[PDB]
Amino acid sequence: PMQAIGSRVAAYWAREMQKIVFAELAGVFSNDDMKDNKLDISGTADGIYSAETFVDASYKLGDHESLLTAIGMHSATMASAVKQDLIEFVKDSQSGIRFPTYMNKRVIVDDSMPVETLEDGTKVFTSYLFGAGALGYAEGQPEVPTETARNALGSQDILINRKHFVLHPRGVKFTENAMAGTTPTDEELANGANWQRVYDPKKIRIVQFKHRLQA
Amino acid sequence: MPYWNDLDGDSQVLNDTDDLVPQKINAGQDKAVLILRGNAWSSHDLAATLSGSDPMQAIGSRVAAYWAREMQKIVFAELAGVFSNDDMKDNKLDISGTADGIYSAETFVDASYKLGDHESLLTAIGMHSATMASAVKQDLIEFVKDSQSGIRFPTYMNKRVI
Amino acid sequence: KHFVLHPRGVKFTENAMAGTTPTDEELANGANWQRVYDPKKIRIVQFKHRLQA
Amino acid sequence: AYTKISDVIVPELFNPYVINTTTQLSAFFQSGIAATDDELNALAKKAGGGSTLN
Repeated sequence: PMQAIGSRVAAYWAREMQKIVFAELAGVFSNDDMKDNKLDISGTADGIYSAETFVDASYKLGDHESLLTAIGMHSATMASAVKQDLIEFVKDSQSGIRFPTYMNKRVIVDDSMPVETLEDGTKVFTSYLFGAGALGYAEGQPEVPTETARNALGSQDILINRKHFVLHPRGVKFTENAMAGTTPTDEELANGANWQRVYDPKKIRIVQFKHRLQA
Repeated sequence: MPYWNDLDGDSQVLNDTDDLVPQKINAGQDKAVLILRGNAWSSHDLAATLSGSDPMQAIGSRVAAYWAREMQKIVFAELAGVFSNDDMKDNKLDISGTADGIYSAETFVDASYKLGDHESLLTAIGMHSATMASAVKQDLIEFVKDSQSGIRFPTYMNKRVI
Repeated sequence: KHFVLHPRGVKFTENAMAGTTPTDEELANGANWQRVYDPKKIRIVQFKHRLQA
Repeated sequence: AYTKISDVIVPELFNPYVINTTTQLSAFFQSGIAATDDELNALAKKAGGGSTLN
Protein backbone atom coordinates (compact mmCIF):
# COMPACT_ATOMS: atom_id res chain seq x y z
CA PRO A 1 0.00 0.00 0.00
CA MET A 2 2.62 2.53 1.02
CA GLN A 3 4.18 2.36 -2.43
CA ALA A 4 0.92 3.11 -4.21
CA ILE A 5 -0.25 5.92 -1.97
CA GLY A 6 3.19 7.47 -2.10
CA SER A 7 2.94 7.31 -5.87
CA ARG A 8 -0.36 9.14 -5.91
CA VAL A 9 0.44 11.79 -3.28
CA ALA A 10 1.70 14.35 -5.78
CA ALA A 11 -1.42 15.35 -7.70
CA TYR A 12 -3.42 15.39 -4.47
CA TRP A 13 -2.47 18.91 -3.40
CA ALA A 14 -3.90 20.43 -6.57
CA ARG A 15 -7.55 20.01 -5.69
CA GLU A 16 -6.76 21.34 -2.22
CA MET A 17 -5.27 24.53 -3.61
CA GLN A 18 -8.33 24.92 -5.83
CA LYS A 19 -10.60 24.39 -2.84
CA ILE A 20 -8.81 27.27 -1.12
CA VAL A 21 -9.13 29.53 -4.14
CA PHE A 22 -12.87 29.20 -4.62
CA ALA A 23 -13.28 29.69 -0.90
CA GLU A 24 -11.34 32.93 -0.89
CA LEU A 25 -13.02 34.47 -3.92
CA ALA A 26 -16.36 33.59 -2.37
CA GLY A 27 -15.18 35.58 0.61
CA VAL A 28 -13.98 38.58 -1.39
CA PHE A 29 -17.27 39.18 -3.07
CA SER A 30 -19.29 38.08 -0.07
CA ASN A 31 -22.00 40.41 1.10
CA ASP A 32 -19.90 43.57 0.91
CA ASP A 33 -21.60 46.51 -0.73
CA MET A 34 -18.15 47.97 -1.40
CA LYS A 35 -17.87 45.52 -4.29
CA ASP A 36 -21.29 46.02 -5.87
CA ASN A 37 -19.83 47.60 -9.00
CA LYS A 38 -18.04 44.40 -10.00
CA LEU A 39 -20.98 41.99 -9.65
CA ASP A 40 -24.26 41.31 -11.42
CA ILE A 41 -27.33 39.27 -10.46
CA SER A 42 -29.85 37.75 -12.85
CA GLY A 43 -31.93 36.02 -10.15
CA THR A 44 -35.74 36.35 -9.72
CA ALA A 45 -36.48 33.87 -12.58
CA ASP A 46 -36.09 36.03 -15.70
CA GLY A 47 -32.94 35.97 -17.85
CA ILE A 48 -31.19 32.98 -19.31
CA TYR A 49 -27.49 33.75 -19.62
CA SER A 50 -27.37 34.41 -23.34
CA ALA A 51 -25.53 36.60 -25.68
CA GLU A 52 -26.44 39.85 -23.93
CA THR A 53 -26.06 39.57 -20.19
CA PHE A 54 -22.63 38.28 -21.10
CA VAL A 55 -22.02 41.60 -22.81
CA ASP A 56 -23.16 43.49 -19.73
CA ALA A 57 -20.73 41.54 -17.57
CA SER A 58 -18.05 42.28 -20.15
CA TYR A 59 -18.57 46.03 -20.02
CA LYS A 60 -19.16 46.19 -16.29
CA LEU A 61 -15.75 47.85 -16.36
CA GLY A 62 -16.79 50.96 -18.20
CA ASP A 63 -13.77 52.45 -19.92
CA HIS A 64 -10.99 49.96 -19.39
CA GLU A 65 -11.91 46.75 -21.16
CA SER A 66 -10.06 43.88 -22.81
CA LEU A 67 -8.35 43.35 -19.53
CA LEU A 68 -10.68 40.37 -19.45
CA THR A 69 -9.53 37.23 -21.25
CA ALA A 70 -10.79 33.87 -19.98
CA ILE A 71 -14.20 32.82 -18.69
CA GLY A 72 -15.08 30.37 -15.96
CA MET A 73 -17.79 27.90 -16.77
CA HIS A 74 -19.76 24.86 -15.73
CA SER A 75 -20.80 21.96 -17.93
CA ALA A 76 -24.55 22.47 -18.14
CA THR A 77 -23.96 26.14 -18.81
CA MET A 78 -21.79 25.44 -21.83
CA ALA A 79 -24.45 22.97 -22.89
CA SER A 80 -27.25 25.54 -22.92
CA ALA A 81 -24.87 27.84 -24.75
CA VAL A 82 -24.49 25.22 -27.46
CA LYS A 83 -28.18 24.56 -27.82
CA GLN A 84 -28.71 28.25 -28.42
CA ASP A 85 -25.68 28.29 -30.69
CA LEU A 86 -27.48 26.35 -33.41
CA ILE A 87 -27.74 28.49 -36.52
CA GLU A 88 -30.79 28.46 -38.76
CA PHE A 89 -28.83 28.85 -41.94
CA VAL A 90 -26.84 26.26 -42.09
CA LYS A 91 -27.74 23.75 -40.79
CA ASP A 92 -28.80 20.45 -39.36
CA SER A 93 -26.43 19.33 -38.59
CA GLN A 94 -22.78 20.26 -38.90
CA SER A 95 -21.69 22.41 -35.98
CA GLY A 96 -21.14 21.60 -33.33
CA ILE A 97 -20.36 20.87 -29.69
CA ARG A 98 -17.21 22.27 -28.09
CA PHE A 99 -16.47 25.91 -28.95
CA PRO A 100 -13.43 27.63 -27.67
CA THR A 101 -13.29 30.58 -27.96
CA TYR A 102 -16.58 32.23 -27.06
CA MET A 103 -16.08 35.80 -28.17
CA ASN A 104 -12.36 36.48 -28.50
CA LYS A 105 -12.02 35.00 -25.02
CA ARG A 106 -10.61 31.78 -23.62
CA VAL A 107 -12.96 29.28 -22.02
CA ILE A 108 -12.17 26.73 -19.32
CA VAL A 109 -14.60 23.93 -18.59
CA ASP A 110 -14.84 22.35 -15.16
CA ASP A 111 -17.41 20.30 -13.31
CA SER A 112 -16.77 21.75 -9.84
CA MET A 113 -18.11 25.28 -9.38
CA PRO A 114 -20.18 26.82 -6.61
CA VAL A 115 -23.78 25.77 -7.13
CA GLU A 116 -26.47 26.71 -4.64
CA THR A 117 -29.96 25.32 -4.28
CA LEU A 118 -33.25 26.95 -3.44
CA GLU A 119 -36.61 25.30 -3.00
CA ASP A 120 -38.76 24.53 -6.04
CA GLY A 121 -35.78 22.70 -7.55
CA THR A 122 -34.25 25.87 -8.99
CA LYS A 123 -30.52 25.63 -9.55
CA VAL A 124 -28.24 28.68 -9.54
CA PHE A 125 -24.79 28.98 -11.09
CA THR A 126 -21.81 31.29 -10.55
CA SER A 127 -19.19 31.18 -13.34
CA TYR A 128 -16.51 33.69 -12.41
CA LEU A 129 -15.33 35.89 -15.27
CA PHE A 130 -11.74 36.85 -14.55
CA GLY A 131 -9.50 37.11 -17.60
CA ALA A 132 -7.05 38.49 -15.09
CA GLY A 133 -3.66 36.92 -15.32
CA ALA A 134 -3.75 37.27 -12.38
CA LEU A 135 -4.05 37.28 -8.64
CA GLY A 136 -0.86 36.21 -6.86
CA TYR A 137 0.74 33.72 -4.51
CA ALA A 138 4.19 32.60 -3.41
CA GLU A 139 5.51 29.17 -2.52
CA GLY A 140 7.31 29.62 0.79
CA GLN A 141 9.09 26.83 2.65
CA PRO A 142 8.90 25.04 5.98
CA GLU A 143 11.60 23.05 7.58
CA VAL A 144 11.16 19.30 7.61
CA PRO A 145 9.12 19.24 4.37
CA THR A 146 8.88 15.45 4.38
CA GLU A 147 9.51 12.82 7.02
CA THR A 148 8.81 9.20 7.85
CA ALA A 149 8.54 7.50 11.22
CA ARG A 150 7.24 4.26 12.66
CA ASN A 151 5.90 2.70 15.82
CA ALA A 152 8.45 0.05 16.66
CA LEU A 153 6.51 -2.30 18.91
CA GLY A 154 3.25 -2.04 16.99
CA SER A 155 3.53 -2.36 13.24
CA GLN A 156 2.91 0.94 11.47
CA ASP A 157 4.58 3.47 9.23
CA ILE A 158 3.54 6.97 8.30
CA LEU A 159 4.03 9.89 5.94
CA ILE A 160 3.65 13.65 6.40
CA ASN A 161 3.82 16.75 4.23
CA ARG A 162 3.10 20.10 5.95
CA LYS A 163 3.69 22.83 3.34
CA HIS A 164 3.36 26.62 3.57
CA PHE A 165 2.08 29.03 0.95
CA VAL A 166 0.87 32.63 0.75
CA LEU A 167 -1.97 33.76 -1.51
CA HIS A 168 -4.23 36.79 -1.96
CA PRO A 169 -5.51 39.33 -4.50
CA ARG A 170 -4.25 42.85 -4.54
CA GLY A 171 -6.80 43.81 -4.46
CA VAL A 172 -8.74 44.26 -1.29
CA LYS A 173 -6.89 44.89 1.96
CA PHE A 174 -7.12 42.13 4.53
CA THR A 175 -8.49 42.95 7.97
CA GLU A 176 -8.26 41.50 11.45
CA ASN A 177 -11.60 40.68 13.06
CA ALA A 178 -13.71 37.79 14.27
CA MET A 179 -10.83 35.33 14.06
CA ALA A 180 -9.21 32.99 16.52
CA GLY A 181 -5.68 31.95 15.70
CA THR A 182 -3.10 32.77 14.98
CA THR A 183 -2.04 32.54 12.28
CA PRO A 184 -3.42 31.09 9.73
CA THR A 185 -7.05 31.82 9.54
CA ASP A 186 -9.05 28.72 8.46
CA GLU A 187 -11.19 27.59 5.59
CA GLU A 188 -14.54 28.72 6.97
CA LEU A 189 -13.00 31.65 8.78
CA ALA A 190 -11.06 32.65 5.67
CA ASN A 191 -14.47 32.83 4.06
CA GLY A 192 -16.36 34.35 6.92
CA ALA A 193 -16.59 38.12 6.50
CA ASN A 194 -14.81 41.43 6.82
CA TRP A 195 -12.57 42.24 3.92
CA GLN A 196 -12.23 45.91 2.97
CA ARG A 197 -11.04 47.04 -0.44
CA VAL A 198 -9.10 50.13 -1.31
CA TYR A 199 -8.32 51.28 -4.81
CA ASP A 200 -11.23 51.32 -5.87
CA PRO A 201 -12.62 51.79 -9.21
CA LYS A 202 -10.96 49.33 -11.50
CA LYS A 203 -7.90 47.13 -11.94
CA ILE A 204 -8.97 44.39 -9.60
CA ARG A 205 -9.62 42.57 -11.98
CA ILE A 206 -12.50 40.08 -11.66
CA VAL A 207 -16.28 39.98 -11.99
CA GLN A 208 -18.89 37.37 -11.17
CA PHE A 209 -22.52 37.10 -12.16
CA LYS A 210 -25.15 34.61 -11.01
CA HIS A 211 -27.70 33.29 -13.47
CA ARG A 212 -30.38 30.65 -13.89
CA LEU A 213 -29.86 28.06 -16.58
CA GLN A 214 -31.99 28.03 -19.71
CA ALA A 215 -35.35 26.40 -19.39
CA MET B 1 -10.76 -8.60 -9.61
CA PRO B 2 -9.72 -6.02 -7.00
CA TYR B 3 -8.76 -2.36 -7.03
CA TRP B 4 -7.37 0.39 -4.79
CA ASN B 5 -9.35 3.61 -4.58
CA ASP B 6 -7.31 6.80 -4.46
CA LEU B 7 -6.73 8.95 -1.41
CA ASP B 8 -8.55 12.15 -0.50
CA GLY B 9 -8.99 14.45 2.45
CA ASP B 10 -8.28 17.79 4.07
CA SER B 11 -4.81 19.15 4.66
CA GLN B 12 -4.96 20.56 8.15
CA VAL B 13 -4.42 23.54 10.36
CA LEU B 14 -0.76 23.09 11.10
CA ASN B 15 -0.63 24.16 14.66
CA ASP B 16 0.95 23.73 18.05
CA THR B 17 -0.67 22.52 21.28
CA ASP B 18 -1.83 19.53 19.27
CA ASP B 19 -0.54 16.89 16.90
CA LEU B 20 -1.55 15.50 13.52
CA VAL B 21 -3.36 12.35 12.56
CA PRO B 22 -2.34 10.03 9.73
CA GLN B 23 -5.05 8.52 7.49
CA LYS B 24 -5.84 5.37 5.52
CA ILE B 25 -6.58 3.63 2.20
CA ASN B 26 -9.41 1.33 1.08
CA ALA B 27 -9.94 -1.48 -1.42
CA GLY B 28 -12.72 -2.74 -3.66
CA GLN B 29 -14.18 -5.65 -5.56
CA ASP B 30 -15.29 -6.50 -9.09
CA LYS B 31 -16.97 -9.54 -10.66
CA ALA B 32 -17.93 -10.98 -14.05
CA VAL B 33 -19.93 -13.89 -15.49
CA LEU B 34 -19.31 -16.87 -17.74
CA ILE B 35 -22.15 -18.01 -20.01
CA LEU B 36 -22.49 -20.77 -22.57
CA ARG B 37 -24.96 -21.78 -25.28
CA GLY B 38 -25.59 -24.04 -28.26
CA ASN B 39 -28.23 -25.72 -30.38
CA ALA B 40 -28.69 -28.31 -33.11
CA TRP B 41 -30.72 -29.35 -36.13
CA SER B 42 -31.35 -32.30 -38.41
CA SER B 43 -33.35 -33.71 -41.31
CA HIS B 44 -34.86 -36.82 -42.83
CA ASP B 45 -33.31 -38.77 -45.66
CA LEU B 46 -36.00 -40.12 -47.94
CA ALA B 47 -37.02 -36.52 -48.39
CA ALA B 48 -33.49 -35.59 -49.42
CA THR B 49 -33.31 -38.15 -52.18
CA LEU B 50 -36.84 -37.46 -53.35
CA SER B 51 -36.54 -33.66 -53.43
CA GLY B 52 -33.76 -33.26 -55.99
CA SER B 53 -31.14 -31.62 -53.76
CA ASP B 54 -29.60 -31.93 -50.32
CA PRO B 55 -31.02 -30.04 -47.34
CA MET B 56 -28.09 -30.76 -45.06
CA GLN B 57 -25.72 -29.15 -47.54
CA ALA B 58 -27.68 -25.91 -47.69
CA ILE B 59 -28.30 -25.53 -43.98
CA GLY B 60 -24.68 -26.33 -43.28
CA SER B 61 -23.77 -23.60 -45.73
CA ARG B 62 -25.89 -21.04 -43.95
CA VAL B 63 -24.99 -21.97 -40.37
CA ALA B 64 -22.12 -19.51 -40.11
CA ALA B 65 -23.82 -16.12 -40.16
CA TYR B 66 -26.55 -17.43 -37.87
CA TRP B 67 -24.69 -16.88 -34.60
CA ALA B 68 -24.33 -13.16 -35.25
CA ARG B 69 -27.93 -12.21 -34.58
CA GLU B 70 -27.83 -14.40 -31.48
CA MET B 71 -24.85 -12.53 -30.07
CA GLN B 72 -26.65 -9.26 -30.80
CA LYS B 73 -29.76 -10.55 -29.06
CA ILE B 74 -27.63 -11.20 -25.98
CA VAL B 75 -26.06 -7.75 -26.10
CA PHE B 76 -29.28 -5.75 -26.20
CA ALA B 77 -30.62 -7.95 -23.44
CA GLU B 78 -27.68 -7.27 -21.17
CA LEU B 79 -27.57 -3.52 -21.68
CA ALA B 80 -31.29 -3.44 -21.00
CA GLY B 81 -30.43 -5.13 -17.73
CA VAL B 82 -27.59 -2.78 -16.82
CA PHE B 83 -29.67 0.32 -17.02
CA SER B 84 -32.79 -1.39 -15.74
CA ASN B 85 -34.60 0.27 -12.89
CA ASP B 86 -31.49 0.98 -10.83
CA ASP B 87 -31.29 4.46 -9.39
CA MET B 88 -27.53 3.99 -9.09
CA LYS B 89 -27.33 4.68 -12.83
CA ASP B 90 -29.59 7.73 -13.02
CA ASN B 91 -26.73 10.04 -13.94
CA LYS B 92 -26.11 8.27 -17.24
CA LEU B 93 -29.70 8.24 -18.53
CA ASP B 94 -32.25 10.76 -19.77
CA ILE B 95 -36.00 10.54 -20.37
CA SER B 96 -38.03 12.71 -22.74
CA GLY B 97 -41.35 10.93 -22.13
CA THR B 98 -44.65 12.64 -21.15
CA ALA B 99 -45.36 13.80 -24.77
CA ASP B 100 -43.19 16.91 -25.11
CA GLY B 101 -39.81 16.88 -26.87
CA ILE B 102 -39.00 15.56 -30.29
CA TYR B 103 -35.40 14.37 -30.35
CA SER B 104 -33.87 17.29 -32.17
CA ALA B 105 -30.68 19.17 -32.18
CA GLU B 106 -30.76 20.00 -28.47
CA THR B 107 -31.72 17.01 -26.39
CA PHE B 108 -28.97 15.33 -28.36
CA VAL B 109 -26.60 17.93 -26.95
CA ASP B 110 -27.82 17.24 -23.43
CA ALA B 111 -27.16 13.54 -23.87
CA SER B 112 -23.75 14.44 -25.23
CA TYR B 113 -22.77 16.49 -22.20
CA LYS B 114 -24.40 14.20 -19.67
CA LEU B 115 -20.78 13.42 -18.84
CA GLY B 116 -19.88 16.81 -17.48
CA ASP B 117 -16.14 17.31 -17.77
CA HIS B 118 -14.88 14.32 -19.69
CA GLU B 119 -16.37 14.41 -23.16
CA SER B 120 -15.37 13.25 -26.62
CA LEU B 121 -15.14 9.80 -25.18
CA LEU B 122 -18.34 9.38 -27.15
CA THR B 123 -18.00 8.52 -30.83
CA ALA B 124 -20.81 6.54 -32.47
CA ILE B 125 -24.57 6.75 -32.07
CA GLY B 126 -27.15 4.00 -32.14
CA MET B 127 -30.21 4.66 -34.22
CA HIS B 128 -33.43 3.35 -35.68
CA SER B 129 -34.77 3.96 -39.17
CA ALA B 130 -37.74 6.19 -38.46
CA THR B 131 -35.58 8.23 -36.12
CA MET B 132 -33.03 8.97 -38.81
CA ALA B 133 -35.96 9.79 -41.06
CA SER B 134 -37.37 12.46 -38.77
CA ALA B 135 -33.84 13.77 -38.42
CA VAL B 136 -33.67 14.19 -42.18
CA LYS B 137 -37.00 15.92 -42.48
CA GLN B 138 -35.83 18.47 -39.95
CA ASP B 139 -32.48 18.63 -41.70
CA LEU B 140 -33.94 20.47 -44.68
CA ILE B 141 -32.35 23.89 -44.95
CA GLU B 142 -34.30 26.95 -46.01
CA PHE B 143 -31.44 28.46 -47.94
CA VAL B 144 -30.68 26.30 -50.26
CA LYS B 145 -32.85 24.54 -51.28
CA ASP B 146 -35.51 22.38 -52.80
CA SER B 147 -34.14 20.11 -53.46
CA GLN B 148 -30.52 19.01 -53.37
CA SER B 149 -29.66 17.49 -50.02
CA GLY B 150 -30.34 14.92 -49.04
CA ILE B 151 -31.10 11.58 -47.42
CA ARG B 152 -28.32 9.60 -45.71
CA PHE B 153 -26.00 11.69 -43.55
CA PRO B 154 -23.10 10.16 -41.78
CA THR B 155 -21.73 11.79 -39.71
CA TYR B 156 -24.22 13.58 -37.47
CA MET B 157 -22.04 15.93 -35.48
CA ASN B 158 -18.46 14.69 -35.61
CA LYS B 159 -19.84 11.29 -34.61
CA ARG B 160 -20.32 7.99 -36.38
CA VAL B 161 -23.83 6.74 -37.03
CA ILE B 162 -25.00 3.14 -37.39
CA LYS C 1 -19.96 -22.71 -28.11
CA HIS C 2 -18.84 -20.80 -24.99
CA PHE C 3 -18.18 -17.10 -24.63
CA VAL C 4 -17.76 -14.55 -21.84
CA LEU C 5 -19.05 -10.99 -22.04
CA HIS C 6 -19.68 -8.04 -19.72
CA PRO C 7 -18.99 -4.32 -19.20
CA ARG C 8 -16.51 -3.14 -16.67
CA GLY C 9 -18.37 -1.46 -15.58
CA VAL C 10 -20.88 -2.55 -13.01
CA LYS C 11 -20.06 -5.45 -10.71
CA PHE C 12 -22.14 -8.56 -11.20
CA THR C 13 -24.09 -9.93 -8.25
CA GLU C 14 -25.56 -13.25 -7.21
CA ASN C 15 -29.27 -13.18 -6.43
CA ALA C 16 -32.61 -14.47 -7.65
CA MET C 17 -31.02 -16.97 -10.02
CA ALA C 18 -31.30 -20.69 -10.48
CA GLY C 19 -28.40 -22.36 -12.21
CA THR C 20 -25.62 -22.69 -12.34
CA THR C 21 -23.94 -21.39 -14.34
CA PRO C 22 -24.90 -19.64 -16.88
CA THR C 23 -27.69 -17.36 -16.01
CA ASP C 24 -30.29 -17.18 -18.83
CA GLU C 25 -31.67 -14.66 -21.24
CA GLU C 26 -34.57 -13.44 -19.11
CA LEU C 27 -32.66 -14.01 -15.90
CA ALA C 28 -29.61 -12.23 -17.32
CA ASN C 29 -31.98 -9.33 -17.78
CA GLY C 30 -33.92 -9.68 -14.58
CA ALA C 31 -32.52 -7.37 -11.92
CA ASN C 32 -29.79 -6.80 -9.38
CA TRP C 33 -26.61 -5.41 -10.84
CA GLN C 34 -24.60 -3.05 -8.66
CA ARG C 35 -22.04 -0.63 -10.06
CA VAL C 36 -18.88 0.60 -8.45
CA TYR C 37 -16.66 3.29 -9.85
CA ASP C 38 -18.82 5.49 -10.14
CA PRO C 39 -18.78 8.78 -11.71
CA LYS C 40 -17.59 8.37 -15.23
CA LYS C 41 -15.66 6.08 -17.57
CA ILE C 42 -18.40 3.56 -18.09
CA ARG C 43 -18.92 4.65 -20.90
CA ILE C 44 -22.48 4.57 -22.27
CA VAL C 45 -25.69 6.60 -22.11
CA GLN C 46 -29.23 5.97 -23.29
CA PHE C 47 -32.16 8.31 -23.68
CA LYS C 48 -35.76 7.53 -24.57
CA HIS C 49 -37.71 9.86 -26.82
CA ARG C 50 -40.92 10.13 -28.79
CA LEU C 51 -40.64 10.49 -32.54
CA GLN C 52 -41.50 13.75 -34.27
CA ALA C 53 -45.20 14.26 -34.82
CA ALA D 1 -23.35 -42.76 -14.12
CA TYR D 2 -21.53 -39.56 -15.01
CA THR D 3 -18.40 -37.65 -14.35
CA LYS D 4 -20.93 -35.24 -12.88
CA ILE D 5 -19.76 -31.59 -12.51
CA SER D 6 -20.45 -32.10 -8.84
CA ASP D 7 -17.07 -33.86 -8.91
CA VAL D 8 -13.85 -32.66 -10.47
CA ILE D 9 -12.93 -29.59 -8.45
CA VAL D 10 -12.78 -26.22 -10.20
CA PRO D 11 -10.03 -23.77 -9.23
CA GLU D 12 -10.31 -19.99 -9.08
CA LEU D 13 -8.08 -17.23 -10.38
CA PHE D 14 -6.53 -13.86 -9.56
CA ASN D 15 -4.28 -11.23 -11.10
CA PRO D 16 -2.29 -8.40 -9.53
CA TYR D 17 -3.65 -5.07 -8.37
CA VAL D 18 -4.31 -2.05 -10.58
CA ILE D 19 -4.51 1.52 -9.32
CA ASN D 20 -7.85 3.24 -9.74
CA THR D 21 -7.95 6.98 -10.33
CA THR D 22 -10.69 9.14 -8.89
CA THR D 23 -11.64 11.71 -11.49
CA GLN D 24 -12.86 15.15 -10.99
CA LEU D 25 -10.42 17.07 -13.11
CA SER D 26 -8.91 19.87 -11.07
CA ALA D 27 -7.62 22.71 -13.15
CA PHE D 28 -9.27 26.10 -12.98
CA PHE D 29 -5.75 26.98 -14.13
CA GLN D 30 -4.18 28.99 -15.37
CA SER D 31 -5.66 32.14 -13.94
CA GLY D 32 -5.52 34.14 -10.86
CA ILE D 33 -4.01 32.68 -8.97
CA ALA D 34 -0.60 32.93 -10.62
CA ALA D 35 2.38 35.25 -10.94
CA THR D 36 4.39 35.21 -7.73
CA ASP D 37 5.95 38.57 -6.91
CA ASP D 38 9.18 39.23 -5.09
CA GLU D 39 7.24 40.75 -2.22
CA LEU D 40 5.18 37.77 -1.21
CA ASN D 41 8.57 36.11 -1.44
CA ALA D 42 9.64 38.54 1.27
CA LEU D 43 6.89 36.83 3.19
CA ALA D 44 8.03 33.45 1.97
CA LYS D 45 11.65 32.89 2.88
CA LYS D 46 12.91 33.16 6.43
CA ALA D 47 14.06 35.16 8.26
CA GLY D 48 11.68 37.79 9.51
CA GLY D 49 8.78 35.41 9.65
CA GLY D 50 5.06 36.00 9.92
CA SER D 51 2.55 37.14 10.46
CA THR D 52 1.93 38.88 7.25
CA LEU D 53 3.35 42.16 5.99
CA ASN D 54 1.76 45.37 4.78
